[PDB]
Amino acid sequence: GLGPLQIWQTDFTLEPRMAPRSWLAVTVDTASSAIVVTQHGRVTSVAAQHHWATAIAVLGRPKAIKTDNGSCFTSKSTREWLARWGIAHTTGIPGNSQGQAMVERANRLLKDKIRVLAEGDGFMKRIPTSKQGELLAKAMYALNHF
Amino acid sequence: GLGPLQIWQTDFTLEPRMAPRSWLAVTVDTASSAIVVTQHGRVTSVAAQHHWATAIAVLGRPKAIKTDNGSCFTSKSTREWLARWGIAHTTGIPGNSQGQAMVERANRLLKDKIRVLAEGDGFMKRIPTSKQGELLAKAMYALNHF
Repeated sequence: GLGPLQIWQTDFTLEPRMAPRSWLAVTVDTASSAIVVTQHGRVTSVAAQHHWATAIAVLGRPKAIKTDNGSCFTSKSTREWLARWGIAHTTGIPGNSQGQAMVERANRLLKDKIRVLAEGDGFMKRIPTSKQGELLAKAMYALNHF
Repeated sequence: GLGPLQIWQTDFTLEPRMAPRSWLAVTVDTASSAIVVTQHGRVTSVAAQHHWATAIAVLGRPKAIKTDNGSCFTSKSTREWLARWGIAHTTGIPGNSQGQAMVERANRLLKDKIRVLAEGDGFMKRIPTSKQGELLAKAMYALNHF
């Protein structure tokens, strides 16, 4: 077809309202603008692979994934994981000055939606650990479906 | 449009290879045949709402959901959760003799795929707790995407 190329942009971003699993892994599929987000306790190579396992289940396997040069994305372990799946990986140009403003915008929209929803439910600070999962799933829903 | 009506079928099914969170909540969206599955430690009203929160995030909100009369689906708590989302709910006819063979077939396909994938990875009995999540996401992927 002449349709979009299946390229994802992935990034992690800190959200203290979701502590203790405050690191949010966010993937924007650039062909559809669909967002996938998962929560993690630490920013490591394995949290990035667990996030991509879930995004693959939800959006299918991409042709390539663009990330920055965080070490969780360029370690040995993460390059071998992406090679086992046959997914090409680029961190773009060095000083590329971000060829990944989609996931950057997605991160701000996501944090804002989480703040609005949680305050609507009366949580002005950290969201109680047991309510976190349904709220994060409600923020993902709101940003993806109309 | 003249397209399918957005109706889901949901059910729980036991999978000891995924112990201790061996209860699998599985939703088949009947318009697309897409499957959503999440893992749980117990079969309760809250595990059913946590599962539907995730399926809503992944497939959008449905118009109705068909389930059997398990108590986790007909309790007060679960009917109020579905009423907060504005999702209609039916358990079909009493002696309906299952107007939900889609999710029933989906359950068998799912368990078979989990067995094949895990044995391909050398796990002939229970899958090690730390490998469970990526394998369940790999089974979901295999049943949804081509």
